[PDB]
Amino acid sequence: ANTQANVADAKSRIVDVDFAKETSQMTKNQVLQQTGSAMLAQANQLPQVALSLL
Amino acid sequence: ANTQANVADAKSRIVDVDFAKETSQMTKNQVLQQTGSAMLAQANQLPQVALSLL
Repeated sequence: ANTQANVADAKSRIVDVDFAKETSQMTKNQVLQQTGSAMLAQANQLPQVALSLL
Repeated sequence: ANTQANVADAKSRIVDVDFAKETSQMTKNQVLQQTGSAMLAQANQLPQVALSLL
C-alpha cells in the first residue's frame, strides 16, 4: 500500500496536466487570436491606395 | 488442590485479557476512526480548485 501511493505520486508528476499553467496559456492564445484576426482584416485593405492614385 | 490453584493462576496470566487496557485501546481507535473519516471526506474535495481556475 505504501509503495502504491508513492508510485502513483511519481506517475502523476509526469503524466497529469497543471491547471494553473494551462489556463494561463489558453487565455494568452485567446487574446492573440483576436489581435491577429483584427490585424489580418486590416492588412487585406492595403491594395486600395491604388484606387486613390487612379 | 493447591497445585491446581497455582497452575490456573499461571495460565490466566498468559491467556486472559486485561479489561482496563483493552477498553482504553478500544476508545482510542474509536476516536481515530471518526477523525480519519472526517479527514478523508475533506480530502476527496481537492480537485475542485480546477473548476475555480476554469
